[PDB]
Amino acid sequence: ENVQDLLLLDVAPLSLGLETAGGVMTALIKRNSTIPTKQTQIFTTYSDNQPGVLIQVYEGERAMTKDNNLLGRFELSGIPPAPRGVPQIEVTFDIDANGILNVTATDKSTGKANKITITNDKGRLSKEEIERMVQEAEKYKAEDEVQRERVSAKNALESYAFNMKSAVEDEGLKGKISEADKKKVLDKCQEVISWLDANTLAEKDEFEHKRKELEQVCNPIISGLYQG
Amino acid sequence: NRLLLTG
Repeated sequence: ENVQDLLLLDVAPLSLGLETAGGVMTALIKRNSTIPTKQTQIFTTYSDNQPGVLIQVYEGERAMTKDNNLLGRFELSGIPPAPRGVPQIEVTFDIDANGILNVTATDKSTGKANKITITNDKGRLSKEEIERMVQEAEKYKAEDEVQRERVSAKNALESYAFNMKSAVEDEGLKGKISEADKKKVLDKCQEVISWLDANTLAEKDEFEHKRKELEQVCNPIISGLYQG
Repeated sequence: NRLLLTG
């Protein structure tokens, strides 16, 4: 009933996903997942007032999209002007029984959507090519994880700076934070942002050190809002 | 967490 399906259901020979900020391969369907299947994940915008998102569909097991196979691209436009992290974009990867992939992106504000259809692996890749991709991925796992963690740390630092700035500029925190503390926060945030813009190829420990620097300024101030 | 998409 449920174990006899293990032999009857076909599987996805390669992980399928899309490019997220930093050139990261974000998989929505993992290699060896049974098909037909549907996986959904919600994403947001990278920059302030971003008018749309570029959905870049990749296949492969490596951490960075440049080291995987590009399947296609489409844009979802019409996003209302909003700060980074505000719009919610629902992305769905759907594989039918014939291995055909439909990738859909939907704006949660309007339900506005766009999509792309991609043929199965059998008509694009040889078993040799697929196995090769898997092999190469296994061979370079540690390196790939280093890269992934690097980008993760960068995104975390940038998001933290933007969120701190947003927090202290929010009208809700007017009078909760002193103007002086607000100035401390904003100054440190601007310094961190300049650093980020000037150091695109920085490593994990550098990003982390910088985030800790920002935290040294911000944490006692935010913590003070919640004191007994 | 929310992951980010460029335009």
